[PDB]
Amino acid sequence: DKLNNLVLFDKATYDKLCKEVPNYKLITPAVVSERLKIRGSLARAALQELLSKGLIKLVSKHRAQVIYTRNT
Amino acid sequence: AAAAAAAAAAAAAAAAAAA
Amino acid sequence: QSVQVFGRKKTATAVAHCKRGNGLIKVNGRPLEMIEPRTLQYKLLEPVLLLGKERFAGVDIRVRVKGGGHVAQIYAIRQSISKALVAYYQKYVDEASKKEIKDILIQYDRTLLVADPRRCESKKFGGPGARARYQKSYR
Amino acid sequence: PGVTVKDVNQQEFVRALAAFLKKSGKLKVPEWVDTVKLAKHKELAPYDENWFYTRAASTARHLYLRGGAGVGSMTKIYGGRQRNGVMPSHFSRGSKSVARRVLQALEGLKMVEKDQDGGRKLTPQGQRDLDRIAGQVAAANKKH
Amino acid sequence: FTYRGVDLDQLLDMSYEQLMQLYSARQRRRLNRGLRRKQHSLLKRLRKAKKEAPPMEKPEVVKTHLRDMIILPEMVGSMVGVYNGKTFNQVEIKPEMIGHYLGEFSITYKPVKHGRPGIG
Amino acid sequence: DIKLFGKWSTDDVQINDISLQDYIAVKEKYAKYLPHSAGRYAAKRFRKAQCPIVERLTNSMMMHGRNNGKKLMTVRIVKHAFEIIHLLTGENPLQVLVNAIINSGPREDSTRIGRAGTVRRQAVDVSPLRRVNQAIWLLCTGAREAAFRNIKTIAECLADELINAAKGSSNSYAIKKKDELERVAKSNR
Amino acid sequence: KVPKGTSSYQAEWI
Amino acid sequence: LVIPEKFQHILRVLNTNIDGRRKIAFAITAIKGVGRRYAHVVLRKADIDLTKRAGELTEDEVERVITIMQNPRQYKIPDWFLNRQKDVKDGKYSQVLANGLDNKLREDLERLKKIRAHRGLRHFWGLRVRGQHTKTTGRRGRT
Amino acid sequence: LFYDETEARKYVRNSRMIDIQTRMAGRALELLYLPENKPCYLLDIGCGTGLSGSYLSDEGHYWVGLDISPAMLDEAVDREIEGDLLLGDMGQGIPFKPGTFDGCISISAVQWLCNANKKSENPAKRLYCFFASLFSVLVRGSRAVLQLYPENSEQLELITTQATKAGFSGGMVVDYPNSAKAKKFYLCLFSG
RNA sequence: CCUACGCCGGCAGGCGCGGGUAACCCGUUGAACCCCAUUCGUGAUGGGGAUCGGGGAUUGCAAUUAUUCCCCAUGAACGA
Repeated sequence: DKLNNLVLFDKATYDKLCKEVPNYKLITPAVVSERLKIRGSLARAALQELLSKGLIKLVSKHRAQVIYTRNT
Repeated sequence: AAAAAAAAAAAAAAAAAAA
Repeated sequence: QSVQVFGRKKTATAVAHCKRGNGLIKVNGRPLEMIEPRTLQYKLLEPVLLLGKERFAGVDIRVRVKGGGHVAQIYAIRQSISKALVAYYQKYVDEASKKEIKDILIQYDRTLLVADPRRCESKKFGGPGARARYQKSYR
Repeated sequence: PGVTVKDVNQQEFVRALAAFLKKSGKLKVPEWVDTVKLAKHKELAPYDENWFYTRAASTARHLYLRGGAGVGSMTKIYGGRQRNGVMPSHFSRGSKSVARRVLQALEGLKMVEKDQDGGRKLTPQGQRDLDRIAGQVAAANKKH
Repeated sequence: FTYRGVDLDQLLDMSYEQLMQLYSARQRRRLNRGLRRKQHSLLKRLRKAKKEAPPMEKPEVVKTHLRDMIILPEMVGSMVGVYNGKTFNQVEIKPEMIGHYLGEFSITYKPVKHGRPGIG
Repeated sequence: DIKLFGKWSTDDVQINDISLQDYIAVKEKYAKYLPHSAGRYAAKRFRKAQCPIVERLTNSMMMHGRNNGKKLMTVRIVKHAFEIIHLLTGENPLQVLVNAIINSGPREDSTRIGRAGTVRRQAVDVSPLRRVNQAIWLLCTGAREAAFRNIKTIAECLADELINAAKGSSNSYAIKKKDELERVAKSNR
Repeated sequence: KVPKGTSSYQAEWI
Repeated sequence: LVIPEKFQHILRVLNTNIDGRRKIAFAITAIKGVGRRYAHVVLRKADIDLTKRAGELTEDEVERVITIMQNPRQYKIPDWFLNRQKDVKDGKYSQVLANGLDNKLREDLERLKKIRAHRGLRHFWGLRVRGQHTKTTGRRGRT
Repeated sequence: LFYDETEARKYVRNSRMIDIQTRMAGRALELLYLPENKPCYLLDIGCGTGLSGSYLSDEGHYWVGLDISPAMLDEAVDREIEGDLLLGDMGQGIPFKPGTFDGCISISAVQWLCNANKKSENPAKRLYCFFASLFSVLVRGSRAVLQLYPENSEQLELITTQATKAGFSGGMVVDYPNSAKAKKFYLCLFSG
């Protein structure tokens, strides 16, 4: 049925997005979007924030596919 | 030289078209 | 002191003018990274990455491109650069290293130095193009 | 080794030339900047609040790429794919008045010169400026 | 009644030049093109038929072919037969139709009200 | 030397099945920088056995109607998919691709033999080249129908289905249809 | 409420 | 982004429930009488960044949006983005929104019924108006 | 196996499928002279999601539906049917006592008896098993009307021959037969 | 009548000014997809734009049964 994913952050949503993301082996806005009920716009802006957090490596960067990677 | 090169290229193109 | 050759796909013509130079590769005044179908850059980089840039040491390579589409022009530039280096080493250097680089290119891919045998052909009357024809109805 | 505008990534050059026209600040800006599309063959408004600036930059650069192109040729460059509803798409051209008055506004900065040849081309001031900013983005390329 | 912020006495006292901004695109278009002599003569017959009527009475209906006539507001109050191929339909020109044609008031065909298929 | 996409290695790649060992050409002189070859390979018979494997995964991915000339979207989907597999595993993803094609093609196949009205099938052996092509078509189809309506990019879908079939999941549509034809093979015989 | 002017034609459109 | 704490999960602008979590440049389109281009040329003069959503706003932004939205000439939304250019009554270049939109559609239909024109009887009967080729159509919605 | 949940849903929710199945079911009922103008008890054979069975309910009939597909039956569950739905392979037989039903109807289903995939009896055996049991479970003078899609004339002749050997008499009605896009074959039979 | 160029039109279009009775002038026939960034984030949603209400401009003796084009607003069906 409805894939009305969460448009903005929440308490526990950010408690997983600041925390669980650098332990994935693969950080993709579709994957982060898909596991925690988040729109790809929201996860896309959040992953550019994770560039601004400096935790997470940026490997690939394209039009619609921007690949992030957990560090070490 | 550049002009000459350009001319040559044009000629080649023409030839190709003919072919 | 100069060699003047070309490369030809469907409509794309690539005029190559090479001589003794500095390693200069201009494609109507732009490098081999500044062509927007950029993934095919690697195909566009196949004359350098297969042969090594040390063999492109002192050669001026001017490229002037006509007609075609973007992918056809990329394969035409690839074509013309490979034929230009081979024709330069044949006319001005030995037969042996030219033959060797010919054997490096062809056994990788023959399409690098030979032309393509087919084009968007003309039409014999009776349809949209040459092969498929118009459609009808029954009953 | 006088650097060439053609020897740079062109869209990073467009973004930097937009920033250069933003830092200049002097230009006769029209009033339909916040109203219009580029032409009939698009649907929605542009998201850029400075879309006039970056289009002026790209228009100056397309004048740099060839001289002998009038407003109708500037209309013809900025074309695209009109979707005719359920009827199939076609090529549709730019807007005359907007591209004409972009050329007019940059003509105000002595960067666009009318010739005897009917069209409009770049000024020698213009090619000096574009080669300066070309060296700026060339140092932004081969030294970054 | 009011049209475009202008009243009926205001319209009927307004000149022929100033009408030509108060209309639709096609209507200002045609009034720019300028009317024909046939429609001038039809408006003249309308003047004669609207004037000679008794003051209690509505004017005598004038029948006409010209479906492509702009309904001028000067025609309001008359009765006009409009020819749709077969039958002059007699319309009282009310002031609500000053921006339309006569041709829409005599509806030309008969509405399709289906039957049933036989051998299809 | 020659590495895929500038970086990816091919000399580590190993074939398991001898029965499919020649009909995938990846190892030594069929490694190229890009899948975009743009030469003829359907010239005559079996000349699409000596074309590269990633070129086959590319050219069998513009399959659907609206994508039917847009090969550059396909090669960036291939590039993003190899990068996603290289993140989720760490190994050379070409080994994952070879292990996915090997573990997915059918082994017996049913063919209607009789007349037009005698559907009395007979489960026969699978040709190796058709095993290759059936495997590639199943992997592309699992990438298609699991990426019709989702948030996932089709590169992610292809990469995850290639992972799941490389390990033989119950999740891969390709392994599901392989098991289906292998179970139909049990029935017709 | 058929008008006194018009025919049965437009009245069948009514 | 951030977590905006004044987030109305329901908006109510001009008798319309608006899904306030939607993008601001696409949630104003949800009411009748405002499309996509029009709300954009509103927001370019309503001085709100497109990056935000529709539930991230201040009511001061809401009241200046509705202020510009009911006063379209005074805030440089000139006379071609308007829903109605020249009305039958006043000819006033003016935007018309949802309740008044259905009201003025009903007004024009009642007028053309009262006019006894070629359009008005079509609109009373609920048929095609622009002269269509119905030799194969007229399928869904006819009984 | 042929259907799944996705495909059963897409078939039953398609408006074009609904309209054609409804037209053919109403045509089959018109050809069914035994329920036509009569109350009756019915067996719907290859009932699917109950698109044919709903239209039996419209004329006041009580019915049992047989289908081999779980997903077609599961989609039928949510459609407020009044008939009894049974998961069953028609080629193994009709599992009711002698003389149970006034009539039987089948829309778009019996051509599957020419298919040899599901089971390891010959289609010829399953076809005989279907018609012989179908004759038995029907009352005396009962009727069977089957709309079906034959691949060729040999399939039509085989179906006719098996029905004939089982004790049925009647014939074939072919509606619109000059359009092989829109033509429809109806088998119209009666028992002894 | 094919147009270039300039001026005036938020968009369709006007006004002035040449070449071209023609591989020349339009013409280097400067296109679309494609690409690179932005936004959207799987729902009838910004997909689909039908179905209409206001206007605006051309074509023409003549646009009313919408000629065509443009600008708002309307947003049904459609889940392969």
